[PDB]
Amino acid sequence: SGFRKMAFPSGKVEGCMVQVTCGTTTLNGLWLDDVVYCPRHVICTSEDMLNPNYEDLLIRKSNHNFLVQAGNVQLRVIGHSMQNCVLKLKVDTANPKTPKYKFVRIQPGQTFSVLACYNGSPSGVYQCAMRPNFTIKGSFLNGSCGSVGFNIDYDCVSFCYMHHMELPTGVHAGTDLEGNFYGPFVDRQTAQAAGTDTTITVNVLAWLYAAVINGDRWFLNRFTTTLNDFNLVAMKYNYEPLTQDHVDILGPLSAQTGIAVLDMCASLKELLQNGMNGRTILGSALLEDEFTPFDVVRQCS
Amino acid sequence: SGFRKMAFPSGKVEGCMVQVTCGTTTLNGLWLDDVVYCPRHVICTSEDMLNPNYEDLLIRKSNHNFLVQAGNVQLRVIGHSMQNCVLKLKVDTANPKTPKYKFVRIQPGQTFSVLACYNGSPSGVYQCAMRPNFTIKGSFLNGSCGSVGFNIDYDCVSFCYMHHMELPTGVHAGTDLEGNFYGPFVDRQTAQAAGTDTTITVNVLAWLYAAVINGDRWFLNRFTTTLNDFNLVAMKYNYEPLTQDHVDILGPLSAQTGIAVLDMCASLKELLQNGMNGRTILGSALLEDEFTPFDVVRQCSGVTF
Ligand SMILES: *[C@H]([C@H](C[C@H]1CCCO1)NC(=O)[C@H](CC(C)C)NC(=O)[C@H](Cc1ccc(F)cc1)NC(=O)OCc1ccccc1)[C@@H]1CCOC1=O
Ligand SMILES: *[C@H]([C@H](C[C@H]1CCCO1)NC(=O)[C@H](CC(C)C)NC(=O)[C@H](Cc1ccc(F)cc1)NC(=O)OCc1ccccc1)[C@@H]1CCOC1=O
Ligand SMILES: [Cl-]
Repeated sequence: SGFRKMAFPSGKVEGCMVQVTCGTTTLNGLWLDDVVYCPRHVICTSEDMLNPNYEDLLIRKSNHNFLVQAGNVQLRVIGHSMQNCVLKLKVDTANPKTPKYKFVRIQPGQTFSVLACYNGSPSGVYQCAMRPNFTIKGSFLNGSCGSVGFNIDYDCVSFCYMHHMELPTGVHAGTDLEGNFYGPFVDRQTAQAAGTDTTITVNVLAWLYAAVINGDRWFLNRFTTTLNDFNLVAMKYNYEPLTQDHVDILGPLSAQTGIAVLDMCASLKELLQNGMNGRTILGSALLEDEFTPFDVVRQCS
Repeated sequence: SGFRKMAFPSGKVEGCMVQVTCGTTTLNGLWLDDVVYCPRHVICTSEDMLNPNYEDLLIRKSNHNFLVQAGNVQLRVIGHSMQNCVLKLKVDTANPKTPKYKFVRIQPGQTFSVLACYNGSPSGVYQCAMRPNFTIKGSFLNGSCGSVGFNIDYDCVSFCYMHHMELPTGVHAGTDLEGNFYGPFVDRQTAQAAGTDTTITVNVLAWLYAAVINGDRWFLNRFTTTLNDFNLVAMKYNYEPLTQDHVDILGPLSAQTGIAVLDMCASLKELLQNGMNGRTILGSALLEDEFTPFDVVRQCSGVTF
């Protein structure tokens, strides 16, 4: 028993992390096979940060303008291209530590592990979720760009996030590993703001199911709700709409606990109305929304 | 910016995890140099559960009674011995992925990363604190015994915890890597309970400093307190006493934020007496106590390993 913010073991990703330098900019890259992936803004100058033309900046680079260090060894760059907002540097050595891997673009509400890195070296690992407004609430300092987010469900690393920017509210934006930003953000320092964030309702319900699996029932009640009525109430607390897809996804947890999904929805409605009245759920005094239904099954069974 | 419950990168420890089987019991072992460490109760039967005589149970075992698998490779056990509550299996091959390491016993209030493993395979990593009552609030399922906890200093892994058991409240107990239990627990299935827990005051203060560094300031006030006066409040609310050592350790954070410890203590006292009045701090509605002062410095300054 127990329930923790549990990341994937980071070793398979640690072996891929390198340092990339161009000009006076140093950040992290991801060395997979003979390709190093990193944010294209490594080629930005101090005067290129508002309206860089990355095509024009890149055509002026030679392979030797990119310094790539893997531990104490310099990797020789033998080619480069850009794919959306990511730079792909061909190197003359395939990484002998490359794990089985794929690139996946995730949807809001999905969770993943982040390996925060500086100068190509890992500093720590933590769990994150893609927020409904397409930001992530990470923990990142200067030099952390190029750090990646990933899952490792079945010995295969699924890379889903690479870190590019910090908005003034202290939250973070980045791309998938094909270089497409999550959300409407651009890799320019022009003023940008995330939409109002909302709570990931299906994840809160998954976590309430985890609480019952771990033996806690105090928040249940004798009521049910229609899906329509639940959504009318929940949206008044800035919760995301719950879809029939979400209801279907919660079927397994509902089956394991004997609590119908719409009965859990009635419990959540009352929790929003009442608060926790000095109690806690799974060690929290708030409704946690960064555990997916899949995460709960992974950790509780 | 931002602040997360952050574990150490686990790669150095993943390469040490193996599966150990004796009879019908399978659990995890830690393979370092030419020794595999695991809980001594791996030699227990379903009828040795309650009142085992480990000295007696171990004499009947031969090296081949212990099946050690590292991935798909079976390691040949060439000797065995027991140190306190841990079994040491000497194998004929040194682990080529052995990192720089040492065994360290931690103190209550100190934090560490847990690598949860099943069948010798690492499955997840998370950060824990050793509670004042010497339990840890882990997340563990069947087959997780022998999972380990660790810190990293400067490329040196400090192993501090091995998982042994789950108590009826769902919290967990284990040993250091020399087989000494943390807390008043024994490795047999007799009735046992965790004592009343308390809150790690110095860690709460560290986390309040992290909040201030991240722009959360609503709880600051003009007041200061004395160590004596605060500890009277601390005792009243089941908080651990604050010592001068704790004040000294928070010194860096006091200087960096401009809030003296006893200044922050007045903030904490008010939070205890009044609560948080509907507000949150760093995304929590509770006073968080599983970040040490060093954890806050490490995360907010970007230390790497
Ligand atoms: C990674 C770094 C992100 C790190 C820094 C702290 C945690 O994450 N990336 C950058 O700094 C980005 C570089 C550009 C893409 C060229 N820029 C940003 O993240 C900026 C930071 C910023 C914020 C506010 C400012 F007024 C000026 C700069 N974010 C940004 O521009 O948001 C848009 C915006 C909103 C509102 C007003 C103005 C702008 C790095 C970079 C180099 O090496 C690394 O590791
Ligand atoms: C590891 C496993 C611990 C795992 C199990 C879930 C998460 O952690 N270890 C064991 O099961 C221990 C084996 C003994 C040391 C011989 N036993 C316990 O942990 C017991 C389980 C238990 C819990 C609650 C109970 F009510 C009864 C039994 N804990 C315990 O003994 O608590 C004391 C007690 C209190 C009240 C009544 C009776 C006893 C393992 C085991 C084998 O392989 C693994 O991975
Ligand atoms: Cl997804």
